[PDB]
Amino acid sequence: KNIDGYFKIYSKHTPINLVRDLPQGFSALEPLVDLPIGINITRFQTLL
Amino acid sequence: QVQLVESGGGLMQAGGSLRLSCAVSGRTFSTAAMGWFRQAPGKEREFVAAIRWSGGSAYYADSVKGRFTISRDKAKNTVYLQMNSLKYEDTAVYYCAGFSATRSLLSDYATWPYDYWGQGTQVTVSSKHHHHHH
Amino acid sequence: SNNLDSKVGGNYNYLYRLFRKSNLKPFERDISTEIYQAGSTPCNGVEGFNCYFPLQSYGFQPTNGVGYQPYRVVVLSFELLHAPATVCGPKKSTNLVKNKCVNFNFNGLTGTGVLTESNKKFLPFQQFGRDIADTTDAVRDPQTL
Ligand SMILES: *[C@@H]1O[C@H](CO)[C@@H](O)[C@H](O)[C@H]1NC(C)=O
Repeated sequence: KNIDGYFKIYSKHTPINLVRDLPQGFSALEPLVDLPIGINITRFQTLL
Repeated sequence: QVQLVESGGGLMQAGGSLRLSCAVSGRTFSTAAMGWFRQAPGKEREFVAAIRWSGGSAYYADSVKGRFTISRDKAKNTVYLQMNSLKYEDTAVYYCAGFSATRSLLSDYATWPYDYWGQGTQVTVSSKHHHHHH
Repeated sequence: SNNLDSKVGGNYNYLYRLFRKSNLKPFERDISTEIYQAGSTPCNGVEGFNCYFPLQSYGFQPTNGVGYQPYRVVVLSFELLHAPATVCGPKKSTNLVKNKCVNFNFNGLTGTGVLTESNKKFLPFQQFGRDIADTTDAVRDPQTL
């Protein structure tokens, strides 16, 4: 999320046993990074 | 340390064409403007044309509108005056100007005192009217 | 800054925006040079009637009125993020005392209390806890984690 030009990144790694879709359940994402960029973002893409 | 140097002046018959050039060294006139002025011998300096450096919009004195064209090449840091449909009365010393002032309104460059000028280049228009009567 | 930003004949290097389609948002920066459409006729980047350049120069001469003389301005904004405070004052730090009523200051967070070894489990990012009363109930020492 990008708020007031601060790019906040939260994440969580979990073990799973499923090939179909998102596991049902509940888990919280702890913050990892806060970048003071001030960069306007409206689009993104993934890299594999 | 900036310099305006004109070239392209000369003798032409009425109805013909001349292109003046003014080469700028030392600086750019980014958001501001360049101009052309002329002075006929014993006559007061006259505004001819102005161009905004960034956008290339032009402003012309009524006496030249539709006959003269002002253009500029940013890469060569040169302004040009294309003098079409030359008339006896266009005879004058022509000098390029720089304005360090960015004015919001292009028309202000008709009256604004310039901070930079080149040497001048003489334009002489020949006629078949024989104006100089003794 | 009359001594620096003004010169004989007028310094026009300093500009201001004279027209805009709307007011700026706080700490918004507009550097666009788009021709301002004052009227109903599209300008298409061409100046003329109701088509004006949005910027204009300042007339800074040494002889100008103090009102019209150049002034250099610095605006300091102070920011407290979801992050440690890294900009601190020159105020010297002191030794830490436990199990006593003390006047404590952690990174400007002031209070009075008894500081004790906690059994709380702060996350690597968590700086200070709070009570139901929105009062500080536990801290992380800035010098010792
Ligand atoms: C500075 O703080 C760090 C906390 O990671 C600590 O390990 C280190 O001993 C401190 N050094 C001094 C000079 O106080």
